[PDB]
Amino acid sequence: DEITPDLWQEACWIVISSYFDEKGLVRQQLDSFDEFIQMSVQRIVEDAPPIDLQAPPRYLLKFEQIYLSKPTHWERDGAPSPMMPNEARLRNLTYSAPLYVDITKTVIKEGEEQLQTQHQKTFIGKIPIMLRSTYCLLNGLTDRDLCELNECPLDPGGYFIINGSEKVLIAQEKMATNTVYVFAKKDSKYAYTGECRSCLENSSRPTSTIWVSMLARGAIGQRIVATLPYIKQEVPIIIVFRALGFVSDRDILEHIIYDFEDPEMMEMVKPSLDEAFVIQEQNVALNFIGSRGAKPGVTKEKRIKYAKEVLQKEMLPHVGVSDFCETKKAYFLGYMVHRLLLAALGRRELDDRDHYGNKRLDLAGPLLAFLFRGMFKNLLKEVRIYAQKFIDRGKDFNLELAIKTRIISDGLKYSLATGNWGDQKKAHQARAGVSQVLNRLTFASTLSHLRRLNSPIGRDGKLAKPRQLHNTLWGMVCPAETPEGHAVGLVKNLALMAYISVGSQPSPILEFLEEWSMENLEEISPAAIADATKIFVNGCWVGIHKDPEQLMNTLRKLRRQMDIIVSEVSMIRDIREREIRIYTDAGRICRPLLIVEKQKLLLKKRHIDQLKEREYNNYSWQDLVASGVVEYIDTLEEETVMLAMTPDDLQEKEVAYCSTYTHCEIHPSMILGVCASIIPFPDHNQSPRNTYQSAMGKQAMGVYITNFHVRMDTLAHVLYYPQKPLVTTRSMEYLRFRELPAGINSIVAIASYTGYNQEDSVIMNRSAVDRGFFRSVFYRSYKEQESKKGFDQEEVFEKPTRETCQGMRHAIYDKLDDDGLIAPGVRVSGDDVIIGKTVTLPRYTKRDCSTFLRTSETGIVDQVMVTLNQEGYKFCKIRVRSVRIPQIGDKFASRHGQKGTCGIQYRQEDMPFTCEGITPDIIINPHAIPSRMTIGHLIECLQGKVSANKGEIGDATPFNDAVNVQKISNLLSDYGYHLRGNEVLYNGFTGRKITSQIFIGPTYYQRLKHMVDDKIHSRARGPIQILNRQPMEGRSRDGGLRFGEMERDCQIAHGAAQFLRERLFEASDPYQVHVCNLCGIMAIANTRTHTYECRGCRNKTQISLVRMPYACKLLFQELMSMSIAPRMMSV
Amino acid sequence: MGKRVDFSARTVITPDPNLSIDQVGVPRSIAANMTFAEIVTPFNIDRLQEL
Amino acid sequence: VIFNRQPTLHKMSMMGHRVRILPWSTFRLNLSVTTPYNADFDGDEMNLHLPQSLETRAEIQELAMVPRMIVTPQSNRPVMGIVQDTLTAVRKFTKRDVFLERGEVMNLLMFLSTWDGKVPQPAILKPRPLWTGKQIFSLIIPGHINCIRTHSTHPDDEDSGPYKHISPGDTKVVVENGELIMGILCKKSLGTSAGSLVHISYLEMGHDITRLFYSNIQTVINNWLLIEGHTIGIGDSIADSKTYQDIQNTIKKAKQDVIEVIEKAHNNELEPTPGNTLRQTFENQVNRILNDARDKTGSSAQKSLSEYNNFKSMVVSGAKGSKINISQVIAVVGQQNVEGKRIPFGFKHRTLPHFIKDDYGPESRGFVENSYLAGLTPTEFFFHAMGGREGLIDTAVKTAETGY
Amino acid sequence: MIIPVRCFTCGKIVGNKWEAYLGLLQAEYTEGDALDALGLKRYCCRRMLLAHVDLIEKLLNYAPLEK
Amino acid sequence: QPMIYICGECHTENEIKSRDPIRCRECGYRIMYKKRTKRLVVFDAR
Amino acid sequence: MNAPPAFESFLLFEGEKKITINKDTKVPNACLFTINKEDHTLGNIIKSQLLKDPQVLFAGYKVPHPLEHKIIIRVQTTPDYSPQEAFTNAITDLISELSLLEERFRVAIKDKQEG
Amino acid sequence: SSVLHDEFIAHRLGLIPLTSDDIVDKLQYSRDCTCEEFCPECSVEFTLDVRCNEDQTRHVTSRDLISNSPRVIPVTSRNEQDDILIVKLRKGQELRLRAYAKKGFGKEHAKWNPTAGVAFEYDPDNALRHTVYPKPEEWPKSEYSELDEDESQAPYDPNGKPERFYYNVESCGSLRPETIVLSALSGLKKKLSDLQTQLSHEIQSD
Ligand SMILES: [Mg+2]
Ligand SMILES: [Zn+2]
Ligand SMILES: [Zn+2]
Ligand SMILES: [Zn+2]
Ligand SMILES: [Zn+2]
Repeated sequence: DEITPDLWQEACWIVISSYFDEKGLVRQQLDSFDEFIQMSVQRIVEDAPPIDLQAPPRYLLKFEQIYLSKPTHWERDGAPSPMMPNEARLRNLTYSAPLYVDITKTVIKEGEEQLQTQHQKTFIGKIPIMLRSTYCLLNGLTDRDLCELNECPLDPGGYFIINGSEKVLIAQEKMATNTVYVFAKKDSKYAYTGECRSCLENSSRPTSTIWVSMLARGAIGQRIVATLPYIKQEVPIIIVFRALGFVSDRDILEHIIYDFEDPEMMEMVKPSLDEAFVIQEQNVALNFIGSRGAKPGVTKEKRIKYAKEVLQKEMLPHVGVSDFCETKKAYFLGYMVHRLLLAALGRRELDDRDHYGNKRLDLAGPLLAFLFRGMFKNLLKEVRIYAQKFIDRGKDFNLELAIKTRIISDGLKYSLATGNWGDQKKAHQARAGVSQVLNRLTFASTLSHLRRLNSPIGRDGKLAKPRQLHNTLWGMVCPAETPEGHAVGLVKNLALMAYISVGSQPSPILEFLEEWSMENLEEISPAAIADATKIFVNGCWVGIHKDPEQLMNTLRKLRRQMDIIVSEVSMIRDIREREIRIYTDAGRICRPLLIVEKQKLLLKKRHIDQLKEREYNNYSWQDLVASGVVEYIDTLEEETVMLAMTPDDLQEKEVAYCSTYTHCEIHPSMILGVCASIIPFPDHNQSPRNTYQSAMGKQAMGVYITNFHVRMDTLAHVLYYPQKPLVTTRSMEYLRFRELPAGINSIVAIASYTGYNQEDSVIMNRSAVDRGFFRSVFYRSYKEQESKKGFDQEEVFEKPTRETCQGMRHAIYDKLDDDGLIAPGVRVSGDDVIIGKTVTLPRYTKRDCSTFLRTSETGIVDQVMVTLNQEGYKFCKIRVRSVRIPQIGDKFASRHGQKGTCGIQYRQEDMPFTCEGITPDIIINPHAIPSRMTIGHLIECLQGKVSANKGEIGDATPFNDAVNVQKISNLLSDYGYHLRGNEVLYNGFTGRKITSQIFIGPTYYQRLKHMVDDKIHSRARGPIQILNRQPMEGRSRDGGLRFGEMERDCQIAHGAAQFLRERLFEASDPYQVHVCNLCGIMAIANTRTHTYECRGCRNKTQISLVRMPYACKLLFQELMSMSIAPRMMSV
Repeated sequence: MGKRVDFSARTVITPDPNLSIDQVGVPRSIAANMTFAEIVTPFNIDRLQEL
Repeated sequence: VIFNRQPTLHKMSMMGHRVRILPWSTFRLNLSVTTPYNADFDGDEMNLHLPQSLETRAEIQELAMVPRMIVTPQSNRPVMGIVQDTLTAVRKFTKRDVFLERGEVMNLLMFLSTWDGKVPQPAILKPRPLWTGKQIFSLIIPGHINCIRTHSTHPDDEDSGPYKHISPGDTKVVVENGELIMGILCKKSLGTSAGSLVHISYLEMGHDITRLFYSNIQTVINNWLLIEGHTIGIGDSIADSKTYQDIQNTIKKAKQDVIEVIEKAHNNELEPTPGNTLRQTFENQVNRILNDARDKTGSSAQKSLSEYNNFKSMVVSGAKGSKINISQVIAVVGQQNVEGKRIPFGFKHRTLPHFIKDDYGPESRGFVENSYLAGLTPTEFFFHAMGGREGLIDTAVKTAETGY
Repeated sequence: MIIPVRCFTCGKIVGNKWEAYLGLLQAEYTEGDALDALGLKRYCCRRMLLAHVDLIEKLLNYAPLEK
Repeated sequence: QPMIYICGECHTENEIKSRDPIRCRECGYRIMYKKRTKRLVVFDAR
Repeated sequence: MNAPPAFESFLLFEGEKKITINKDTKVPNACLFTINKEDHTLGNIIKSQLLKDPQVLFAGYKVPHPLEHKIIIRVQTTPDYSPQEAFTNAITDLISELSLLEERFRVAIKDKQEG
Repeated sequence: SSVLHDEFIAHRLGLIPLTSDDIVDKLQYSRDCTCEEFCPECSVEFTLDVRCNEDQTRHVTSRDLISNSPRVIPVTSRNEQDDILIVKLRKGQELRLRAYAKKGFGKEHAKWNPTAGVAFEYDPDNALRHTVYPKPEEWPKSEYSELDEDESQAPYDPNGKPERFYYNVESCGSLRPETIVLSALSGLKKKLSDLQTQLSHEIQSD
């Protein structure tokens, strides 16, 4: 029955494999989008108010149902056809499906003359579709079906195709809503502040933040204030309580202080009462609120109405926005004050801003919902204006012409295309970085980009606290994978078994709590709240309970049986403070864990047995979760959980550590993400090395996707001979690194050989490189289109001619065909022409606008595709193919942060060799190891020697006590090798033995995208910028290198004044001006007629020539634009 | 204070134990792109005509 | 040309070089001139500027050329020295038991630019002619400079007792009349510190002679290292069973000591020291115990090393690494700190959900009692990732303020 | 994508051994014994056969451009 | 002169002249590919 | 972009001499032989054969740059001898050694195939 | 029409070994041939023409490389070891090419390297101490060692020189191993002979 330790390493990984058979790696994206389409769009459409318009006749126009068909495309003839994602990629279409809404317009004029007209399936917009979602044509297709459609079966999906560009929505971090968080700002007028970003269940407005603060000590005592929304002045809490109908001080403290035996709380609230005694009735308090507001009505009536509306709608919407909810709002605001007092009295800890239990991940669904709310509101507005301008004339109108569908369509398309998350007009208030271009450089880069999280703290911020790896990231975020540049700690990555909750309605839970012995908050007396336990659901205090323990037992049993409580519902019992917080909302990152009985796992051997035959008896992960054996625990419920790292922790020990565990890790290696799960032995490296590899696995070459032959990507690198690593971890089985690997096993020798590998460099074998070692192919796609925008000027693909075309370069166009397009198989060098495009003029009647190769490439045309774009003019894509043979300067890396460029390449006779004539493919310098402490590199090399000599694949899973260095060495000594991986090598040049026995063996190396040929650049009098006549910027522009301020300072320190003048004047922008010797302002010179005159001074004899930079002339002219007179006085 | 300049080049750096400390190993393509305006004299008339 | 690397921090980040046209498409640099540029070959790119007039060319040739840039005015010492392979190899080469044969000596003399063509009389004539590494470095050393240094492993109680001028360990470098009379050369003798051989060469001999000195050390020593070889592998990370038992006993005793301090604090048997609160005093005691454990285990690992250990070779020469790195690879990685304190209670009174509440023990708060060869446990792995994230954040955040 | 022709290290021909290697593996050989049967004694050639991923078999799941 | 293209879906060799919408005559598919040139490209097997 | 053709390691450029002899002025009876388009294969054997001559006082070689394709062999002999004569005799001796080795390998192969 | 681009196929064809035993001495380098781009005196013509019409995958192997010269053929195609795989083809895919094979050696490209490993060793017992084992007991014995198992390495020989070099020359297939050794000795001897000829011209010209 029990899984014994000897079977555990199989059982756990069997369980893990079942998880990845059920979910995958992009499950969060697909589930978010599915919830958005199934629920969020319908909720948004129904939550909009019916637009009642009347001059008389009236019309309501109620939207009642939505229909999202499959993705289709409409040609110029208008025939709807099912559009495949690959066709969208090739034709630069948007993989979107039409959204139709049912509309009901009832005519009501007078005399009960009512009649309803329903417009079924009114086309309301087009919604882009996430690939492999339920509403994707690739849904449920087999691998054969996907291959029939020219799709990769290993492609995870989880992205959109907008204008042929694959866009991926990055999950955005945000502070959780409807939760009270008591912080303390050191530099502020308030000692303590308790904030609550409140938002109603079905979002319709932004988060309304309410603060309840305490004024810092230094009138008599500490005063509690409340910064309500839409009010620009602090308001005493007692005033707010009275404005809600609680005038008696006893009632207010009944709502705030639940234990009247506690004078500390009492004296700390007393200043607030003493400050609010002149105001003693609800109307006066409402008038005070309205007066403190930023729109103080001259008459107290409208002041009181405004205060009523604010306290009913903007104050704590999550508690309830309807009327008669003042009791719930009073209880909740009293809870906020109670929490603030507990913090000020030291009875509760301040809340941690960085705790991921306090955060939420805004995924594709809830982000598209924000867009859709804004866009549907704008659409209903436009419909209101259109219908109003017609009914004002007293006649009917056609809603089909009122609905301008471009709002929703173009809005979603623009937002996903650019990443600016918001309305196109508010292009600066909008937050960019959402919806990035999917990284297709290697399969690991694609997976990681699809599992990418973002902390929008702002890269400019230099506070390290949000960048720090918090304790609560354990199991939810990769500890290693993070960019090492300016976004350290802000851009994160999901751990492998991390699941972001999609969201759920609290209705069944609340109903069960009602049927259960919970007492509502309006029905109780406050005297009961002392000993009772509060119950919050999605932040709303809904009631109280008397035995929280057996309530938690009941709820956990219900969630483990897949009863009314769904698996993703978090249920935290804080014991010391008697809250029970239940969460069903979306964005809660959680992970699966094995539940533990008294001191035993519930995962018995029968579950492993049924999981082994997963493909026959359809016993899956969901059956494991439904059995009550596995549980999803979120960051906030982990605080109440006692984990076992392994079932070995559940053994009874000579001194028991815990003996009351509640859960167990499925495997600790699941704390790593996609790119860190490729590192072998990451627990033997320094952690920065693991981070650098997690970044560098994403630039590694491989086969980024199986269907690369049909993709017209702008840039693509494919390795000739990718190999799976000889030394692998058990997590790559689910990353599909074995099916799409990104490196080669290289016989690497760590040695000092000729000095060409010093300081992070490598010596490669020229003979191996000749045999296809780390050879790659680079595919570059050029796009072009001939626009017939108007009869004024039209472009067209056609072989240009020297007699008709004007802007025709001296390059030869013979490689083009009469259609103007080069043919596949044609070898093209730099500056060559691949598309001959000519544009009609207003060298006559047509000008050359041909597409050249990006300079200095020298490839062969791989293929040419011709089609029609969305509007329907001819559209061409040409993929050119360039074989990249590794060379000096190309960057290579192992899986341990050990990067370096090729210093030199030696032939096989020049490389050092073992007694059996094995030469290293790569030689790396021993000095790269000691400071870096990448012992995982050495253990991987030794394990790889054992694996190659044994005919197996080494197990480098991080935390594995069945694999240590002594075992690997003992294994290697059985194959006739030195047990530590050393060998006697001979000098290739002289054949003499090397005195020091070299450490050599197979290690998995990666070829990175950074090849020297894509970086080398030179300039000598090339093109210049228009504004300031200085060299351009970039290799692509044939630009010059920037001689910056620091270079100026260095050369000033050198004392090299002529070199400094050459760099900053003569090699950048030499220029001449003519200055009036009297006024010092630039004069008018006419060198052809030799007439120089200053219009200002009315002189034409006292002019002087001045040699100045063009940028300085431009500066002085831009100062004269500002009415400044910079007078260059030559005397 | 800082600006783009002509007669500049940039590429990846690489070790070379066989250069002196004051030498830099330059590719032939960078050197073929970059030029130095040498004044003609009877001392260099022949060499510069050769070039 | 002027050769530059960004960020251009000081005047040595832009130096004058003479162009050497070579086949492939990278900028090839000498390895001594990498420290001034702060340049390594992990994909770094550098900028070449070509002066376009005889006046600017003369300016760079007389002011900014690299040999004129050997000594920096910042700290009146060399800015470039001998570096990784050449430094490990010159340390191995100038050991007392390095004997070169006639053919090997001629091979090395082929790579001396400043060689008068006279083979020196071998240090050993019979039974077989053998030159020593010091005897060839004496040919590399220029002029008649005189220099006294001490190898990094020089015992501090040797200059007092006898054998001061005849060192048993071949420490106490002595160069006289441009001959390495004795001593093992290392970072202290050929690095960028003040009073080293490269500095004294630049001060006594010109910048040209010093340029040749750098080049000759590199060429001769690299071509000898082709014979000697240098490596590193698992065998250098391993220690004997006695060392492992000593380290584990040290760690066990340290954890029992921390348990005793915890028990004292729990029983109110701990009184605070002046200038600190009780929490801070307890933290000081625990951190002192664990630092003592780390240092003792590191000393155990260091003494366990053989003379053939390649970690010890690179640390001794000063080419790369430190004794703390050896301790972390062999003995114990040690305490992980976030903001100068142990791992914070990021959960509620816990560092991770795997620990009990209010657990101030060493493993709970981020003491990695394993080495990198042993491998970190999952909690040690996460805490080490936290500590390393602190360094990454520091490196990425200090740059803007320091540049401003 | 396809089995290399030569071993990158020594230059031994491995191109003619992939199909035989697979046939030995379905014959219930261990990978080590299979590599021994094909005569791959240096761990470089064993690396070549043992770490190869036959991606061409997946690229042949797509219909060609011309019928 | 003919510029025969191949269909991305039906793989049909069909001739299309300039100023003609890009449509396969056999199945109407909108994406076409050019055929391999007849020019003689040489490879050093290296 | 900057890859030299692989034949440039073996093939002489037009007007480029296979071998050049330059008198070494530092010491008497010394010469520098700059041999183009050769490498350690001939340099090592020529040097080691020259070391077998008791009239040779110095024999060394170097490849000044691996990316370049020449070697320099420095030979110093006793005053009654010549470095050119020493180099010639070294090549003659290597040729005779290789001829003998080839004939003996042919004989050994014949014995092995026969019995 | 195969899934491997043209340079992939070309590179792959270059690495197929061709029987070179008696023909390599007769053929000339195209540098030395007085013909045009090609001729039968300096080159060998190969043709390959395969089309997958059947439903099973067609293995285009080295057996499909048809030569004009019967003496120079792919080694695997010589009259066991299977044929080297050039490319796998799917129904409707087709590969038709025309190759020319030339004379060269491994300095120019590893495809002209005839060896599949050259094991070279000397002093199997570390008597010259050209290696220095920190722990000589830990190292396995060479196959050419003559030491009793208690002895880890031979006693140091101060008067010793490297003699008795052991070789294991494995052939890729193009040449026989003994032909590789004989051709190596002849090539080294002709390198030295050419060097001596040029030396004599330089000495007499001075
Ligand atoms: Mg660098
Ligand atoms: Zn004027
Ligand atoms: Zn091999
Ligand atoms: Zn068609
Ligand atoms: Zn010919």
